[PDB]
Amino acid sequence: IETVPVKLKPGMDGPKVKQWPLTEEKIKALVEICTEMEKEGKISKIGPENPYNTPVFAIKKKNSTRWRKLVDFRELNKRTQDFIPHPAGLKKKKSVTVLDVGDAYFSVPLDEDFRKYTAFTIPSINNETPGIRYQYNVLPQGWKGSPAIFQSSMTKILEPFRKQNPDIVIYQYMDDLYVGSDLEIGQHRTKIEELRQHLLRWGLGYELHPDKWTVQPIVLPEKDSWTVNDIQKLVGKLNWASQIYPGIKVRQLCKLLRGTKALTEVIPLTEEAELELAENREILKEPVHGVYYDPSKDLIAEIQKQGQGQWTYQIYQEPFKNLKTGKYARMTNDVKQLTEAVQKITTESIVIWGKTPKFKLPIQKETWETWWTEYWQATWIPEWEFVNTPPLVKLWYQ
Amino acid sequence: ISPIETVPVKLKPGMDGPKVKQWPLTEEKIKALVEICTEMEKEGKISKIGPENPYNTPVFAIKKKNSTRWRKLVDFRELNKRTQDFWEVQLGIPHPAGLKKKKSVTVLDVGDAYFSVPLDEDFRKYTAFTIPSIPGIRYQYNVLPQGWKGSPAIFQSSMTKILEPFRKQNPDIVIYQYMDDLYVGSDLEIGQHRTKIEELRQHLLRWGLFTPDQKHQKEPPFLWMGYELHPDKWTVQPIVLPEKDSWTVNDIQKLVGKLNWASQIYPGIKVRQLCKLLRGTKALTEVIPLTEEAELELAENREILKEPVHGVYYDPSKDLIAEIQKQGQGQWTYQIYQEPFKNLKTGKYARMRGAHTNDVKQLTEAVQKITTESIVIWGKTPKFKLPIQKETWETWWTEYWQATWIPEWEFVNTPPLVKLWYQLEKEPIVGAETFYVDAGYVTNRGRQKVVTLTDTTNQKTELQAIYLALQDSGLEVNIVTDSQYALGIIQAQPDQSESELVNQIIEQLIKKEKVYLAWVP
Ligand SMILES: CCN1c2cc([N+](=O)[O-])ccc2N(C)C(=O)c2cccnc21
Repeated sequence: IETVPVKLKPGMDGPKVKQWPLTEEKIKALVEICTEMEKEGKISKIGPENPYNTPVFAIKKKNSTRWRKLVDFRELNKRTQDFIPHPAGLKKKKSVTVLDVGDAYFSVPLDEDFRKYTAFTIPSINNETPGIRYQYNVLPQGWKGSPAIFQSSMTKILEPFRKQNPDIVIYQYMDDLYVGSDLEIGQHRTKIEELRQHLLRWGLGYELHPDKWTVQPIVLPEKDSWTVNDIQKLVGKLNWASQIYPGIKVRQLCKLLRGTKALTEVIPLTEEAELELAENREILKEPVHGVYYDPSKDLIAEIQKQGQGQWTYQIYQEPFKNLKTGKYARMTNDVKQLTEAVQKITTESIVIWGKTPKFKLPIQKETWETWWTEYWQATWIPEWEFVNTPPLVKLWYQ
Repeated sequence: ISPIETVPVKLKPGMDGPKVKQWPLTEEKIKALVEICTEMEKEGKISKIGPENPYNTPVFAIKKKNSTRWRKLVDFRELNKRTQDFWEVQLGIPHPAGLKKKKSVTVLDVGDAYFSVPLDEDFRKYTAFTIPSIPGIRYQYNVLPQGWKGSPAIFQSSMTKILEPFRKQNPDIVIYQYMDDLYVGSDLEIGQHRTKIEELRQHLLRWGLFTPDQKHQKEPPFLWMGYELHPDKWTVQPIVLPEKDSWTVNDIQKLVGKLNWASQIYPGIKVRQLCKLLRGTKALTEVIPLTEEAELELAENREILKEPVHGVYYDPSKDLIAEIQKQGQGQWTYQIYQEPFKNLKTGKYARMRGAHTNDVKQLTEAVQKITTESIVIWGKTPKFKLPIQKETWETWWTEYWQATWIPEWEFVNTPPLVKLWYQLEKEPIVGAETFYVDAGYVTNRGRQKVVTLTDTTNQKTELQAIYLALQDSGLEVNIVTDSQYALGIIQAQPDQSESELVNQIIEQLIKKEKVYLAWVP
């Protein structure tokens, strides 16, 4: 049909990302998948004159013996020109469902001159074979340009439904489609199933409950008798929280700490100390006022391993100015748990601010890079960096 | 020239073709060049060009290594500079262990077949050169220029396209590409193998690729990149340890390198003592006398290298089993085998990630390296056998802040087993003396000792205090400190470190019955 012209950001050039090694099973899947795609004119093999590259992966569908190709267009997207805002109401909805409409992009062809940039490669085992090279002919799944270009086509397909069911909220993000409503689950699932048929009419799983999302506040130990050690930790924890909630006072507590007392010694709290603690709890009872989301700022996410399958994350833009804080329990091994945690958070950031957060993961790169795909099921890949969690921060959460 | 689809070449954006002046040459050379050039035009490799072409590239005559006859050479450096980047691929070498056992392998010298592969029609003009008149003769390339940027990549792809059909109808054969060589293998009977080789040899000839007649061909084992490849076994090529009297610094380094190369198959190869010889080396020419330990290490290594060991090839039918052993502090030997104690590859791990660590964490890291390694060579993870107990693992695991995971493994009782020498108390010790450290300490029992260092760094002081605390306390100690640094380090339960102080502290920790470290502002 008509290939809308798309370019890179001024001066910028196509991506040249190295393909992370892959298990045979993964490769065979990507071989199978890409093959049928080549037959269908969706992708074509490329020659050595295409020096560009983007990593590809093979993940597993949610409850289905099928693999889904996952191209990591992150770098490309960051180099692609700029081009639906965000239903604030969505985060209030009782039930939201996510659908993978990525397949729609395959009906629209990508601007011939841009195609070379979507060059990806199926890696070979032990560098024995040159490797299979391909480039997209149509709008590629995962590319930021795809949703934008398919926006017009999409909107047209969305109004016989939107205006026929104004009670439904449909938000698109990359290859996903967030459909929220307040119909009791029985009805909700039906409306979803119906939208699917409605979509099939034009040739085109995960279910959330945002209304139930709550922010995990900073807590303090409530105990019978307080020991010197407990008081030390109480003070230390407060001293940290005082930077966010400056109304926190430690004075009276530190007084109880006067003298090199035995760590295990029980120290009765003076009324002034009891009350000071009482106040500190009240202050901590709610998130610091003034935390306002800024669209022009990156959404940062930090996670901490609490052990036994428990995890704590905080979404903020400016340090300590957390837009959200949440907890996570196993639903497994650290990596799996992590990947699930990451995905969950991302999904939330999307529903909330309509953007993906940048993660700071408590794990080694080689470890993550090796196993993350083994548990990943999302259609997008959030940005991530690896760090070393300071023992103090952990003790200050949960 | 060959009937293959030409690969479209283009110059890097906004750039013009090479306009480099031909640097004058000898008449005798000019004569030679004209002779070789005409020969090529006859073969359609190059064709004369008219004054229309303003591009030029320097050509010169050189004699082949050890022989008396001219050779034409073109300095495509500038054109290379101007040529677009090609997907030149990765610079990764396929480790032999990932190759399967073949009853027959044949290598074909695919050197000059380069010249058989055509050059992009609209690009040819850029490859212009000129042999000066002692009525000038201007030429350009019609095929892939030797020494040109896109020659290797384009050749590789073209080669793959040519082989693809043959590979398709002959899935019993295995043709593997690698530079100017074409390694071919199969489990076919010798006689039939020779035929397939001929069928392939001529399959290339059909496309125009000049190949070597089986008569004048290289015979196994193949000396391939430091290795020695037999159709059913491999090993590193003859590694001979010099029997010197005086060892130069450079020499020790060369030696150490060789030794490491062997470690990938030869178990027990150690270089620690040799490495030590390098401490304070003022010159690559300096001579360092071997220490008795180094003498022993060199001799021992020498012995191991005196019995031609051989690595096994990969068998997709058998599982990959990886085993790990602690060779020394920080050194971990490992070997991956398929059939009971008959490895495809072996290796060592010493990568100390961090200034302070513990065996468990180090073992983990070793496991990861291997896992990565296995996926690279065999595209699959090996079932690990580890000298650690599920318990010990689980303990450190659940309590460490960093997330981690180890692929399917089984405990193996082959000491030394990796363990945790000391564990800090989760709650303060009742009846244990309390030490308030900041360089000196004060205890709840009045005891206080404060002194002054002389070289210490702010952070070094903090640990000195805790060390003191440990040193003067009883079996159970409660230590309070403000240094999140020392605290964190000690909370990491390190058993080894680069700083002598930390190790001393670790020693103390190991000797204590109960230790509880506490942090305060
Ligand atoms: C023909 C395959 N061949 C082989 C393959 C290879 N590769 O894939 O990178 C590299 C070298 C190589 N050579 C030289 C062999 O002799 C060999 C030996 C055993 C099995 N395949 C061998």
